[PDB]
Amino acid sequence: DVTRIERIGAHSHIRGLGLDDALEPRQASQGMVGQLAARRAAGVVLEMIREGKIAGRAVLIAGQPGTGKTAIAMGMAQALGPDTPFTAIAGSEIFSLEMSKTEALTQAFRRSIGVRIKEETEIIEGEVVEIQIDRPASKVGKLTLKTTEMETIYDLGTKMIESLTKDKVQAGDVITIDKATGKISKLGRSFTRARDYDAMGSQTKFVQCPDGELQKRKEVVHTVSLHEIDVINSRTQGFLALFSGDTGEIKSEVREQINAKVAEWREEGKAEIIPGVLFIDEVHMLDIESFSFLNRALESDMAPVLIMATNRGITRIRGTSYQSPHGIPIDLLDRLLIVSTTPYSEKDTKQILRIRCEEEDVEMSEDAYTVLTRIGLETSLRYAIQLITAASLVCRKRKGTEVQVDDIKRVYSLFLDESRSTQYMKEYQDAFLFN
Amino acid sequence: DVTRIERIGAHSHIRGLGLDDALEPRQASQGMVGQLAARRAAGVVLEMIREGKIAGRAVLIAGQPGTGKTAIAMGMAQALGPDTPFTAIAGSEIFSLEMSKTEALTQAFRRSIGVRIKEETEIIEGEVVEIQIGKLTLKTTEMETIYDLGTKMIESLTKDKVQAGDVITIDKATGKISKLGRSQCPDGELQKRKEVVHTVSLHEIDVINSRTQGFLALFSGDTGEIKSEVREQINAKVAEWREEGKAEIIPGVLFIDEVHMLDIESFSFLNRALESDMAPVLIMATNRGITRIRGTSYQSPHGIPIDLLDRLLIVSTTPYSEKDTKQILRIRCEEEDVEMSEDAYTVLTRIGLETSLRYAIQLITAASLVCRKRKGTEVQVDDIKRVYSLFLDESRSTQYMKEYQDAFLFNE
Amino acid sequence: TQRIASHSHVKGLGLDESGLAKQAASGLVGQENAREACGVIVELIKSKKMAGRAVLLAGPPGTGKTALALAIAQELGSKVPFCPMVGSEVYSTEIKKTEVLMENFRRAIGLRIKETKEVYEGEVTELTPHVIIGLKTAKGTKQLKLDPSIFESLQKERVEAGDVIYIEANSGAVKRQGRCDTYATEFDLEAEEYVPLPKGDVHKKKEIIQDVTLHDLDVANARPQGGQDILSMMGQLMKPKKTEITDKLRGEINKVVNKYIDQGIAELVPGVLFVDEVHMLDIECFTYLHRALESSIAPIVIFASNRGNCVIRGTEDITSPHGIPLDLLDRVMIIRTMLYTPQEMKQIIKIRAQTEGINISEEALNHLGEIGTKTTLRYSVQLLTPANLLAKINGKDSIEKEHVEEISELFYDAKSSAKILA
Amino acid sequence: SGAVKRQGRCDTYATEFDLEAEEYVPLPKGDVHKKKEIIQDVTLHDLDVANARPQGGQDILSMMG
Amino acid sequence: LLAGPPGTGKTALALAIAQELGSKVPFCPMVGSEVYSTEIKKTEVLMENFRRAIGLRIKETKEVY
Amino acid sequence: VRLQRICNHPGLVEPRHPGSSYVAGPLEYPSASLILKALERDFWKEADL
Ligand SMILES: Nc1ncnc2c1ncn2[C@@H]1O[C@H](COP(=O)(O)OP(=O)(O)O)[C@@H](O)[C@H]1O
Ligand SMILES: Nc1ncnc2c1ncn2[C@@H]1O[C@H](COP(=O)(O)OP(=O)(O)O)[C@@H](O)[C@H]1O
Ligand SMILES: Nc1ncnc2c1ncn2[C@@H]1O[C@H](COP(=O)(O)OP(=O)(O)O)[C@@H](O)[C@H]1O
Ligand SMILES: Nc1ncnc2c1ncn2[C@@H]1O[C@H](COP(=O)(O)OP(=O)(O)O)[C@@H](O)[C@H]1O
Ligand SMILES: [Mg+2]
Ligand SMILES: [Mg+2]
Ligand SMILES: [Mg+2]
Ligand SMILES: [Mg+2]
Repeated sequence: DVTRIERIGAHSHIRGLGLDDALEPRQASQGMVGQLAARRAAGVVLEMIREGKIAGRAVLIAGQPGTGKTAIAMGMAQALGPDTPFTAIAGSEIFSLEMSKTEALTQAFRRSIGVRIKEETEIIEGEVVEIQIDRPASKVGKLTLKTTEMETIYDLGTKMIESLTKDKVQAGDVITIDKATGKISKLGRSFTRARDYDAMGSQTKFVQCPDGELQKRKEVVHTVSLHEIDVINSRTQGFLALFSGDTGEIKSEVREQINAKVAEWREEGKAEIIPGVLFIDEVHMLDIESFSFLNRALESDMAPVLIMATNRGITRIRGTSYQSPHGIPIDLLDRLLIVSTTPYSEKDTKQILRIRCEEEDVEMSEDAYTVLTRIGLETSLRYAIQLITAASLVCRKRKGTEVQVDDIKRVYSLFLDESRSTQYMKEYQDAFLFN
Repeated sequence: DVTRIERIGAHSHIRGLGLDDALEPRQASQGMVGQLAARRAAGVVLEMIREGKIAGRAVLIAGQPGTGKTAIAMGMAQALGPDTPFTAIAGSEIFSLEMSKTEALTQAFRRSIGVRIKEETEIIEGEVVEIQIGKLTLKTTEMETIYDLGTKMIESLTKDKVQAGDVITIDKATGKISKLGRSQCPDGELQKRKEVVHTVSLHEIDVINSRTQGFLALFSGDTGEIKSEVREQINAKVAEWREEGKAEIIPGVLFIDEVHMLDIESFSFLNRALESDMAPVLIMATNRGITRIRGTSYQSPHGIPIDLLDRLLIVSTTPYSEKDTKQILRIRCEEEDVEMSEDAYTVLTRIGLETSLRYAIQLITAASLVCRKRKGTEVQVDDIKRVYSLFLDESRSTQYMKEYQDAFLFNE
Repeated sequence: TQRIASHSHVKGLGLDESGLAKQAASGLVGQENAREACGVIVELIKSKKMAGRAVLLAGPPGTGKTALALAIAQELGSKVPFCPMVGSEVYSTEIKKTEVLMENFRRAIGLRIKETKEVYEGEVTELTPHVIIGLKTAKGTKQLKLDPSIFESLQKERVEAGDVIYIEANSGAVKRQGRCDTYATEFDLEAEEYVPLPKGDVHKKKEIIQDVTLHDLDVANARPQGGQDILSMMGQLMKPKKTEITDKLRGEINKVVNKYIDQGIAELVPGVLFVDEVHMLDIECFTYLHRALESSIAPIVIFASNRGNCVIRGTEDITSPHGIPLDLLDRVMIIRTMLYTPQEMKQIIKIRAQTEGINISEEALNHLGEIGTKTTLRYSVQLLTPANLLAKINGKDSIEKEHVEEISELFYDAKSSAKILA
Repeated sequence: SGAVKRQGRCDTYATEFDLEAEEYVPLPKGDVHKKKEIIQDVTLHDLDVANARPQGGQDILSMMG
Repeated sequence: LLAGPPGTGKTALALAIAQELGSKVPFCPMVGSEVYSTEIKKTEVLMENFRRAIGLRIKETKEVY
Repeated sequence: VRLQRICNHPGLVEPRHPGSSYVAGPLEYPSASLILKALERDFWKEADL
């Protein structure tokens, strides 16, 4: 209904890899159509990621354009969930003016490794039933909290009094006090302020009374990536650079110190490593220096699972004059497994068009489905996908309910594909610049 | 005294040029062997440097790899007095991301010219007897004196707690008090006049006066393109010091090893830089024959344009003979405390002539290690053969790379 | 269990007492000549006599160059510095290539400094404004006079009477860690954290050994963080950035370290710099390395290269046997790594399976070896964990031949993909 | 300009204390009021860089500059 | 433009002109490779050197007490 | 007794010391007084610019 930040994108129909318990892909599940071998391989790679025991495993998704490489990557991301980090970058993102390409690749790798910290905290949680603060003009005070099970009266220190005054704690507030540091958080009110007070123009909903003991031993889980730790420890004001991205080349000594203390935190009970995935789409934009760094970088124990995609065949490696498969050096190709995607058939294309129509909420006739499948096979899958939306708009303009063949023919005539546009460009080539 | 910071490097055995007072080179002296003509020329250049009258003299050492050009330069550095500056940089070091190439060459030039300043100061060092706040009583093992304290001196003694029995030294002109312990009491005079002599390079002056706390840029780098006005004003002030007698100029040496890495812009800058009266003596080394100048398509006799080659005198280094190679091996063995049999010396000399001198020098240490493993005392032929089997030279490595060319990457 | 990396099985070189390589020991298989040469190199590093000696591991990809380098690192131990680096890391955006090389050279020189740490700890009693503060412990109470900088540090910590503070007078750092446990019962609820009184003396001197590189001293003196003064504090606000450390600073650090070694309060431990992809450096870096390796301070440097006769980066048409110009090949000893025979491949695959916790049958192992005879050793190894996952899914606790076949059908190698593309 | 510079203590007071951290400068020789016509050569670039960035300012931003 | 083979006195002639002008007349020497500053554009380096070659003799009577 | 100490708490035998930085003294850098007197021109040669 309401227009959210996230709208219907090119992969909004992808919900996962669509596999069973035996990692045997279904024909049409979780938005996936076809690509049985590629999806089975993606499932095996996802299991390898979730086991987390093996570091620096690289998988390259290679196939023709429009065969579903980014779709498979997004399916892996969806089936991985938010708990496990999944950093997706374009290969052109590493070329930065703020840092070297190798620093960018390090930050991308370290962003794909979560550190799940655990700590125990003493938490007081209850309804303020009475608060008294007396000050000269040291401060003294008395606070009583209730939690249905008990009612305890507390004698307040000066620092707790200052915190309570700053938070403006009033009776009828459901508050939380962290005994480790005195931070005071208000969960909500339990009943209205006095009606006799003017202004105070609010009738907010009242949260239910806490239950159990007032003070509990609560375990809390905080997850940070290695890159966040690095940036925080890089300088006194490092945390500001986590958002602005003004991170220079972080000293390698700091990174070694962090790797060592993280190893200690995992030998102790303080933290757990959550190794994730770095997905470098269009990896052929990387140059020889970046591939050469990736060679050594995957040999680190803190390296994540690297997924790559490219449609280039035997092409020239950027920054060199040598041609290699996928635009990747043979030294890195040796360090990875290649997964190949196959071109779709009529049935797979029709099912993809159906799923895209369902996600775009476009009702379309079966004859329209047939003509659009023929167009997609002739021209491209993405072109037919975009004609879905254009034909929906043209049908709604005419006050129609179902996209018919006339709408598809209309939008086909209105919007050209690469081939017809190229033919018309050649027919008028003298009008274009530099022939 | 074990495992000092300075260890045995490639040019550790070189302690000088090994020349007589007539600059006649001895066959083996101060670690040097052969290169008689080039060592004589290096000695003439060294005398030029020591005189320091002529500015902007450039010398190029040219020869095949391994013919002792860097060795000659290191010998000239060692023979040259430590007071006189000797800046040694590689040609690739001028490609800075913090300054232009011409700025880096300017700073290197100015680092090679030293300003020697002598000044007297009065130093008070003694044992404190009584302090009243003001009056101060100091004594030595031979004399005792009481001083009347000033307001600033009272403040200085109050900030740094000084009590009876402490041994302290005070700078009379500045009041700088530092406590060195409590009581051996100093023996001689309480108040002494000391001359102190500092040699400060022109670059240190420039950077120190570039900005507030500019001396920090002499250590961390961070020196931008220093303004030309500051450099001109400093050059004039230094000339004024030389005229007034407050300072003396100590011209030094800038050594640019493998200068062929410089580009045409750097060479063009060097063409005019050597024409100033504060230009030092420039020494360069290069193994390149007729080859392309970086940044241009033009080939030049040493990768250096003929404009600069016309401003410099060229010193050629010959190949070594069998005797010189054997003597160099002996001196390296003495430097590394390695004992070898005579047959081992012959085999290593043959290897050095056949493959390379540096390969033989490395095999010295390899054979010493292999001998130490087998509980030996002197390196034998068997150890030289073992290390020759374990370690390859460029020729043999290339031949094996050709044998398995199909397995290597981008082989052509 | 710790995560398994590509070189996790490598525990050393597996040399006998006479320095000869055993056929299969310490995770390494074959490469006897290269292991023996790396043995002599390890002995050279342990001797601490020679500075700047360089060695080049040259051989086809997958032939153990990085594994040999890490075996050297293991044989040396954690005491000896080992700085792994890649040639492509020298292309910094902040500092010049030669500064990166020099900083890596200085990182590989270690220094164990015994430093006397004097610590004042206790519960604060008085904070009279130089300041005469008092500290109280389980033993007794002392009155101390401190510099106003320490007082400003106390104010930064907001120390109040009754708090437990830790003062390292050497570095002028004060850490307020809590209020004394005696006061812990005064209020039913307070925002502060209580800690027990210290059990030792107020003023304690402890002797500690600190391991730092020369590079640590260089960077500390270049960008000082210990000034605790107005101008230095204003400088610390500035964005941190690598700086081109001058030779003057490094010489001063050299003199200081020589004085430390002479006093006996420090020991210098030369280590190793390992540059994996040396062919990624350009001619400027090689020219700098000429001078750098000839220095009396330089560490032992190990190089790896898998290039044939290829073009040197930064030149036009100059080709060299490994991508390294002939002038630098003259300064290094070269160790050759040879291709693995199928039996060595089978042994390496078995070792990798045993390191990954994977059980494999003899027939499956033979099929994986055959796969490794084609393709590459790395590919054959990389099929182990997918195949074990499929085994677990199929309810088997060991890889069988069918799982290997299925994984080889799911995942293609570089040669197969090239054939498909061509 | 009204600028005042304290160029040390008069040398007549050099014996007021035996140990003071002060710089004694001799009493000026000429008259109290001194006139001198002078010339200075500057370049336009010097004026450009003088006006490029504030100097001598007591404000905190000028001190940071 | 002083043109001719190397070592024909082009720089010597420029310095002879500088000597004939005198110290009062500004004479800014620069080499073509000095325009490649890493801090400012080449046109800025050239403009700076243009401004350096223009002098301004400023005449004043200093009065000091 | 040593084993009983270890069984009670490892800090009885090997306590966790607080890790701290090495602190070096400043690199004192000598120079001549004249070096700072550079760029100081006589006031009889400076105009009211
Ligand atoms: N198997 C599939 N199931 C569902 N949608 C797919 C499938 N393959 C491709 N698509 C969709 O078709 C379009 C093809 O683009 P993409 O998957 O990025 O191809 P590639 O990454 O190979 O160029 C995308 O909108 C994608 O979501
Ligand atoms: N005349 C000589 N006397 C003693 N040692 C020499 C002599 N010439 C060269 N060497 C040594 O041989 C090695 C190679 O010489 P070097 O000067 O490095 O050659 P390059 O000119 O290529 O730099 C160095 O260890 C050097 O000290
Ligand atoms: N001799 C060996 N014994 C055991 N494992 C090896 C051996 N050589 C290489 N490996 C392993 O096989 C893989 C290949 O890496 P490696 O050969 O070291 O790469 P490169 O030598 O090309 O840098 C790594 O997992 C490495 O640990
Ligand atoms: N006309 C001349 N009279 C006297 N000496 C000269 C003359 N021309 C050149 N020289 C000397 O020869 C050197 C080379 O001349 P130079 O001016 O450098 O020529 P260019 O600048 O054209 O290369 C000068 O440094 C100077 O010492
Ligand atoms: Mg895609
Ligand atoms: Mg040399
Ligand atoms: Mg490698
Ligand atoms: Mg000229």
